[PDB]
Amino acid sequence: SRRIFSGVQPTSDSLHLGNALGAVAQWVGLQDDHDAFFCVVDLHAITIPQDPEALRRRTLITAAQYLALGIDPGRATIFVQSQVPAHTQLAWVLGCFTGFGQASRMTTVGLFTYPVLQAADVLAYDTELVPVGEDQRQHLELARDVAQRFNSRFPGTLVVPDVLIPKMTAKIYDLQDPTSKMSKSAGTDAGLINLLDDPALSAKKIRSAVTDSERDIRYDPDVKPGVSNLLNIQSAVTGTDIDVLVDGYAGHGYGDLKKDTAEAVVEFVNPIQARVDELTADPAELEAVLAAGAQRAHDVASKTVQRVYDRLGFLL
Amino acid sequence: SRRIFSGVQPTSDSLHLGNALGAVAQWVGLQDDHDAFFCVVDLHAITIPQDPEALRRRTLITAAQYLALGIDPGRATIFVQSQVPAHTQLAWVLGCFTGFGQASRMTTVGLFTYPVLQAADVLAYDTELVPVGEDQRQHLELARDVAQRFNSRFPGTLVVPDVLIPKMTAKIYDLQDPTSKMSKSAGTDAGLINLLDDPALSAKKIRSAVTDSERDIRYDPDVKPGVSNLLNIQSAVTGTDIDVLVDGYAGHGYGDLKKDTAEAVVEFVNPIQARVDELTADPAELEAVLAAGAQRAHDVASKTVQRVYDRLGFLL
Repeated sequence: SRRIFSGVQPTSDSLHLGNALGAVAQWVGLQDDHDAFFCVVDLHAITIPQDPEALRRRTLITAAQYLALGIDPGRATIFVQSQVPAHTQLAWVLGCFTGFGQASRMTTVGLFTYPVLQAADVLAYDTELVPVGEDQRQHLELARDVAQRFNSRFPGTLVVPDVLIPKMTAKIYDLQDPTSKMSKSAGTDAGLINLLDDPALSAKKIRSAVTDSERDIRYDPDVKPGVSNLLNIQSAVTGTDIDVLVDGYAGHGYGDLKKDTAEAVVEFVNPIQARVDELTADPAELEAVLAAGAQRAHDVASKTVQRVYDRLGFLL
Repeated sequence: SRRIFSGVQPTSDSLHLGNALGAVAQWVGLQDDHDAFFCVVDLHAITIPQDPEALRRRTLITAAQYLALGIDPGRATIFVQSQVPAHTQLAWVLGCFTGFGQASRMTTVGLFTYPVLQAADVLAYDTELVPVGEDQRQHLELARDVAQRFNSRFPGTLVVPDVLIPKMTAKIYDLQDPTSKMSKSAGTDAGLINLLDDPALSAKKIRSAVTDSERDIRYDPDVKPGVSNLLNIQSAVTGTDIDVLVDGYAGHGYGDLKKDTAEAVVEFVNPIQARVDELTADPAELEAVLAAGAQRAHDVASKTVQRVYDRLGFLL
């Protein structure tokens, strides 16, 4: 069954290249031979104030981007976190097995406890493997630790998930500060590429990318971060290996690298936007997928909850 | 409708006189003209490690004590907290609106966040009034504060509950240290009266109660705590006012006060134990009450959750 689980918060109008190439692309590669649950984690979004109309719209558009990036509702389950009560039930239980300092080392209560709800999200589905960036790994180790601690009291109750770190070419960096992960956290969106942004706008950002002064196209993330990061992106978006690109770039300057990467990104995001636009305009397809997904997610997660509750001694 | 909500944790084999006279007796007095929900809050119990078999047994026996103390399943809803998923769903939402310091001023995550789940327990039922001792009031003020804060963003979503403080003759103190609330927290159970303990054992504890050196039967909680506390108990258990007892005690010594209170307590707990014993031996009656209660609790609380979710902007 090789069950996997992952998700993204519906906190903006668009995923960026970090999400698409460093998470969803991994999901797409897994869904053929793994039983996959892909979640829009709206409960996590409200740890900061959310506009209600935008929250609902972004929930749908995050799911739509999953489909547009190749997530296949005939092979995977896509669902909205808040529609499955078991997430919060398990999160309460898991919080009772999570040390306070353990969570402090990870402000409102929700901001403090959301790693525990993240653990719940995964453990609720008997998840065997979780694709995650090496920088959001520490949250998963908490999930693994709490699961092991619960299982030591109550043997065999929870699956302890393995961490799936993507290839290093899945790490995408900010184009204006390429020592930093591409993140919505950036000052401006000048170094960030949103999937659903005007493709010409994103191309301009790529042409503007900070490089170095060596004028040597060579992959070395910690000596040439901007040059290396541009190589990551072009490879990940076209499929061409970094070897083939670097060899085809001997003698070339950085201008050639920027133009090519921009063009490849443009050809990447254009079909995505077409699919999202159709899923937004005709929303019955998406809502059917999310409804089927919630029903199947509920069927799995509620049994996990009943098993956990049974072991704790709750009256059923 | 005048809806009320209250509950007790199933953390021991017996409620004590503090619970029976300072909480459940208030509930019994309310259930005739208030729509009442009385909860066995098993989710709170697992903030400390629980033996599974004991947890299940105490859940049932806490409900049985509700019935034996006069809670009427034809007039009130009695249910087990863990059986109603909405408690944890609302608790997650409320935690996102609860300041960290606000909860710190109230260790595992569960120990830290349980005031938020307590707020959820109440607010989930559109509770108009909560009976509580003046010493567990501060938890309810958090519930009221979080409700007001949520309602300021989302007007009219949650009922803000009024606090029902019982008469001061509902405060029951430890018999060995009568400056302290009767609490399971005591060093020994020497100063604590469990409802289901051997009645002769409880009588002995009352005869042993710490008094004073004045040899004057007079109600004054902060000058004569042991003498006053014994007067509380005898009154609350027989219905006789403290005036009638104190006047009938002029010229009397403390020995007479102790004997009388012990006898009255014995006549109080004997019928309770008979009812609990029958509810334990024939458990189908109790389980039917809890099943009906969970169904009605779910019907109310899930609508509160859907309303809260709708206002936040979650996709339904």
